[PDB]
Amino acid sequence: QVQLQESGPGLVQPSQTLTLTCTVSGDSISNEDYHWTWIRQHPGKGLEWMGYLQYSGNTNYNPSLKSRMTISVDTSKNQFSLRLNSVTAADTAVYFCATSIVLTGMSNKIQPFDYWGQGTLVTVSSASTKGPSVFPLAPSSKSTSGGTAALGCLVKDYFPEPVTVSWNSGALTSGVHTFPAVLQSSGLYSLSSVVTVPSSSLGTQTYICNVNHKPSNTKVDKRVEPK
Amino acid sequence: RSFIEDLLFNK
Amino acid sequence: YELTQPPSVSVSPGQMARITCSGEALPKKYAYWYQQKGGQFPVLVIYKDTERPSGIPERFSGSSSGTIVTLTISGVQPEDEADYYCLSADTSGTWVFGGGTKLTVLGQPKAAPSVTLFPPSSEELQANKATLVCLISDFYPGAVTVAWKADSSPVKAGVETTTPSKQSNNKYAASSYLSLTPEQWKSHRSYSCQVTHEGSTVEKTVAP
Repeated sequence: QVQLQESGPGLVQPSQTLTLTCTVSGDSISNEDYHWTWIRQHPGKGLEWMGYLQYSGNTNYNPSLKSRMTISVDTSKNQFSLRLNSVTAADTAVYFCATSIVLTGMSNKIQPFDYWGQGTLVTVSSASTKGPSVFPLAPSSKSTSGGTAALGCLVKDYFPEPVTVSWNSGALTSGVHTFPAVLQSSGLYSLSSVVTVPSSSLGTQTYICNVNHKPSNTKVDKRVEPK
Repeated sequence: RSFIEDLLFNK
Repeated sequence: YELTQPPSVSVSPGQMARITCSGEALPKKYAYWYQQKGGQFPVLVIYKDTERPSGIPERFSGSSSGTIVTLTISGVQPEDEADYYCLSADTSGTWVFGGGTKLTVLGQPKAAPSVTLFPPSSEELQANKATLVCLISDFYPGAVTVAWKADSSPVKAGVETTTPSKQSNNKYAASSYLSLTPEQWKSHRSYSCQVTHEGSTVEKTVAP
């Protein structure tokens, strides 16, 4: 059992080289049992296997990508990496790192992918990054319904996707309402995040939305205080 | 000897 | 080498779902069936044409008829609503995903939208901007109509509305934003967002 984490999401310009890493925890990247794998999925489309690499140098690449891609290993950091040349809008996708394990002497293998990351969104665009403006959606008597009140954060005018929002550094999970982002006519995204909390907690409990926009290397912790 | 494609796919 | 699946299978709860996958090398290459929900990494539900992994519900089964393999879900549940992908390989050793099949479980229990309308924040007005945020959650099915009014008059200028999408609770959510100048916000008596879902309308109103 290994844990795999892709590098952060963000922008790459058309005709440039996409580069991603996957950091492996729990075992050594140099072990030959592991077939270090990359998989991608363009938003709204299907899954595409890109290939795998073993530390010996053995490779198996998707034939349509084999002259554009390289998988490599960095032993010092216990990482493997993806390099994709001359990218276009066709290469916009969520990229997942994964691995497949063959043990010496096994005769029955069930899982094509034994362990996997949860993917990272690479946007191929010539547009420029923009960090979000974050505004509080304050709880009032107009956002309170009976025992429970709604409050939130407005994450305004950012590019590209994705943005993640937590509340009180992840400690508050109950009542967190997730919403898709809107794509505005200007090319920028906005999203909202709302948590419903007990109305009686508003005077004493501090509420903070933790906004992460990794493509711009921006994080915002916004205090949301009652009106 | 079986490689990963033998183990997974070859019938 | 291409593994061909039907683009969509629309089925009401309780009916039997069958998803095929055809490829000329399947008589010699095992197939694997994957379930994907919410753009996450897919989960194996059937391996080697017919076998069921541990922890997978017994209602999932798989069969093989040479060039065509079939994933079958008896007693289809709302949770089984997902995208399904077959995985196999060509004779050269390239691993190949099928095109994917969207399993839609139509006819789930209806749910009325919860609507909350937020006015522009003081921080945003002090920054010389104004956005009204109409949030819509926990509704089913996913078709919804959103309209805005300034006082009692309809307004469409400055309105952006998301396409609704299912959230973690298997219910749909949506947002509509109305951008104004601070003086346009302060000059009107009120603004409203009207949310129509399955013929009935919910309207929330705010005032400066």
